[PDB]
Amino acid sequence: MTPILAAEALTYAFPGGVKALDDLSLAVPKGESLAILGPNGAGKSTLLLHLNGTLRPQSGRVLLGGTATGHSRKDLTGWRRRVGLVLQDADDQLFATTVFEDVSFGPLNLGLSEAEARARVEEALAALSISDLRDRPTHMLSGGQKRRVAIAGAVAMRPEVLLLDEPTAGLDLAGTEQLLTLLRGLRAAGMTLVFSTHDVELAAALADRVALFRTGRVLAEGAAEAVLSDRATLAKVALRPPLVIDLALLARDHGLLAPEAPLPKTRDALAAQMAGWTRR
Amino acid sequence: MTPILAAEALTYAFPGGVKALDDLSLAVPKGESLAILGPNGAGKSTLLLHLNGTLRPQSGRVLLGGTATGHSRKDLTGWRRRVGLVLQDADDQLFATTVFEDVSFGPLNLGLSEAEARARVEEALAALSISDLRDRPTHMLSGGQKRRVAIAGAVAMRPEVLLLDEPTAGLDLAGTEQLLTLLRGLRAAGMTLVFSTHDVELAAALADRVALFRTGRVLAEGAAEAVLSDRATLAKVALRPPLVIDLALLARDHGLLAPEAPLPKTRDALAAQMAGWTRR
Amino acid sequence: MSIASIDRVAAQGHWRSRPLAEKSLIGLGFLALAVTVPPFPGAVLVTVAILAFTFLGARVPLRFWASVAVLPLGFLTTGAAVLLIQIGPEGIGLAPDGPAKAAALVMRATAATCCLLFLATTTPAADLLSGLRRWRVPAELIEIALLTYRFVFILAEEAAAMTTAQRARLGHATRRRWLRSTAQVIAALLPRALTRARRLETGLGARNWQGEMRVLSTRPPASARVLGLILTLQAAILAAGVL
Amino acid sequence: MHIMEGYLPVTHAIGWSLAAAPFVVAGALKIRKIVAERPEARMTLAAAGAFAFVLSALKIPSVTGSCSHPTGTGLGAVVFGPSVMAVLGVIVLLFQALLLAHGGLTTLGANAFSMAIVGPWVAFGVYKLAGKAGASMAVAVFLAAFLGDLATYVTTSLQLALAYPDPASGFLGAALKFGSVFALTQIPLAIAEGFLTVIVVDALAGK
Repeated sequence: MTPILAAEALTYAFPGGVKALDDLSLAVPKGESLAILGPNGAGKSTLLLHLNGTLRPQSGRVLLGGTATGHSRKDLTGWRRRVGLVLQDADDQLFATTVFEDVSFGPLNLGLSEAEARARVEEALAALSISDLRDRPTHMLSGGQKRRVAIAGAVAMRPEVLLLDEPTAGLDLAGTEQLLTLLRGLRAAGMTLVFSTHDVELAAALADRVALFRTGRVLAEGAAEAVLSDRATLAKVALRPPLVIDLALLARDHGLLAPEAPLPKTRDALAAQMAGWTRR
Repeated sequence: MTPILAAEALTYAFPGGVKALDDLSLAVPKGESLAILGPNGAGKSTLLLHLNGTLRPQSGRVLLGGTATGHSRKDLTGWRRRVGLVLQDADDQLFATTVFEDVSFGPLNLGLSEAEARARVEEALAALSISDLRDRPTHMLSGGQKRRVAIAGAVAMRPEVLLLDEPTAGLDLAGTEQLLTLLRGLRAAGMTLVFSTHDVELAAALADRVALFRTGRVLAEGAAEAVLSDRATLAKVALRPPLVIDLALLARDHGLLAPEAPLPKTRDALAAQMAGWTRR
Repeated sequence: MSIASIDRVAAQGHWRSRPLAEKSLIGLGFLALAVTVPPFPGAVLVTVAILAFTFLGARVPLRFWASVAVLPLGFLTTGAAVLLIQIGPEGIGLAPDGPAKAAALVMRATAATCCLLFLATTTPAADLLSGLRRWRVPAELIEIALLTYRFVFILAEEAAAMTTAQRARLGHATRRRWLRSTAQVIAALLPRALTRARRLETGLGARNWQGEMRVLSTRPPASARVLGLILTLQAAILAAGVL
Repeated sequence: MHIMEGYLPVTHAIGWSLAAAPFVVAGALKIRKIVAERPEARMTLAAAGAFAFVLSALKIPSVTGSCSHPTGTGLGAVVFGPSVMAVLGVIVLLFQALLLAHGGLTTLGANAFSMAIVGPWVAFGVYKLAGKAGASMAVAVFLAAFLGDLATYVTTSLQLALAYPDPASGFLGAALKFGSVFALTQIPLAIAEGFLTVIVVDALAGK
């Protein structure tokens, strides 16, 4: 199955000199959740900005549906119609004045009619449970509500792929759980999610596949199960496993947990293993 | 009169309407670090603005040496000299092109000569391990170093208490671990830190005392281990215990820990006691 | 903060959703009257008219309205007394129709100031800017205007948080320090506004074009019916006041 | 500062709107020119206007015993030179009317003429004259802000005078009257504003 989205040999340097993306290759299978995991400054965001056509690379190419993307204004429209992007700071993509008006913007830019735009806005607001916010002035929104207005704004265009830059940033637990539910729903309607984060916990909750990122390079890539337990490989991008598995592997080091089996992934499963411990 | 800083019966509504702070009392012991834990929108930042005189309450008061603060400019000067403030976003704090220039602002403001102030600056940059950044224009600094210049500017006035609003916001793991180091270093030199957050694992790694916040009210207050082990009360502000503390508490019920034993709170302390555990 | 004060009332208010054309003929209609109709019978009619709509129609919190309705009073007493005092040959004394003209200025002015306060507290500025669409004013001038209004609140909170920082250190100790402190905030605000503009440029691109910013409102159309009703209650008051 | 709402009769109100309109249309046209050439000038223009507004709302201590808000006439003129200002001046004025109660809509027009137009035009002339006569950046900027301000306050005080000629003395009479009474607040303002905008341009160059 050709990837619905792919990077081949991507190289990008700022007009400073340093290379943000370094001979990068990545494939996004259709329908799955892909975390781009890695520390601050690894150029994960720079990679997202390529994948929706905002940035041109020095070398390499972005493949859409198996076809090399172009740069006609007609070409670039379908690239944005099909690959959506949500920046970290929602205020960088709301120019707004009200929530409804802000979400209307995308549809109108796709050559859609008002009636079609107005319908797209309703679908979007519904899909993100902010329909009652339809007329709230955008500056009078919480941080979380602003991230939900920004996603509603992207999904009003109907992308196949939604790119999310650090989507949980700044959120409390409750806020994280609501967003996770809404994201999972979008994955459920067959939307492909690619998100970048330095939070292994976000990757743990939302990702099917994981790509370890460091200094403009994909360092490793595999099933979320495989990557998030690789204590050794995570160590090289300055990360640790999700807290449950890390403590479970802390239990394994001291021999409390047998090896070659059953790493606890949920917290309660980890508590369940404490019953075997005794003391010395 | 032993507390170095205290809030008593604090009531504040913005001249809008909602009570940001609602009959709030909180106490900070000298030399200790106090996490003010609670979800978003609980008025944590609003509390910090009272603790340095930025905002006046409608009712209630702030006490310094065990003595109530006033709101004269002679009082507010002595108040802010002793309680420094570090906002969430460093871009809201720095104005000078030059780093040395910005860290200078505080000390010069006190009345220091220029040599004394220069000396203060040098001490401040040292404490945040950015002494090499001394002459860089502030605008071309990474996010993290901008954050150290911001704190540097605050510790240069040598406050008795340092207030930090959401200090790890935006930091990855390494950045959180590094920031923590400088924070302990500040405290090891005898300062009092109060950080507000909504991350309970951050509360576990850095706090002596923890105060749970809900809608402008302290819901519980005490030793971090006491508060951060209250699975039921944490639940009422939409939180859960920090996994090390949670498990360490299960070890205490299951007897793997001594009644006497403090209680670990950290992987370091959790692992050290896993060294005396023995089945499997 | 004080920037957002009037703006939230017109954001959160009972008449928020009422049609712009209806609100804006009340406001700009009576306002037109207040400046044209001779003061005594004229301005008093408008004042009670508009004070009705601000309280009969919308229900603007009056404590709030008071706070906003005062500052004018200060600039105002001054004019009234200047009209009352006379200057020339013999020097400085009491003018002939001083109280006549002072009273007339105070009346014409508070009536107009109530009309303005009506728009500001019931209809958001953005909506009014949009209402410029049906006048001939070009789309890019409206768009710049809407986006400015949006930038105002982002910058206002940045200005606020910046004045707090300065204060947290001792930027406001001596008047000397205070003037210079405000100055550094201003100079540091501008690069922040410009980088905001560049970043938005990128952000809006994720949805196709940056510039050319067409947005769909949810404003209801009203009725040629009550605009019929409003249009010569404003010619009712119009001539009962010009007699 | 501004002439409040309905402080001016309809004939003077329209008169000032007509007198300001040619300059306002001038700047409007330049803007539409740069926006077609550079579409992102929508954003940067909106940033320039919002900046102009927020600073005009900040808190400045006076030379005298009052308290005032800066009136970025000089600054805007020196940083966003004048045609553009006539146009964003109109915008800043509108929001000051609709957001702060400060302006006036019937007086927007009278106000547009002095602060926007005139205010920038003096500040800019004075900026370039001082410079070419050898003034350092700091002194040029101070004469720009101080005389620019002073000019809006002279213009405003005449417009009022035109509207309210005193019975004994004529326009001349009222000019002296409005002029001397508003001097009590405004010349300390014009001076402090001068101090203010210097420190900004300084800091700005530094950045």
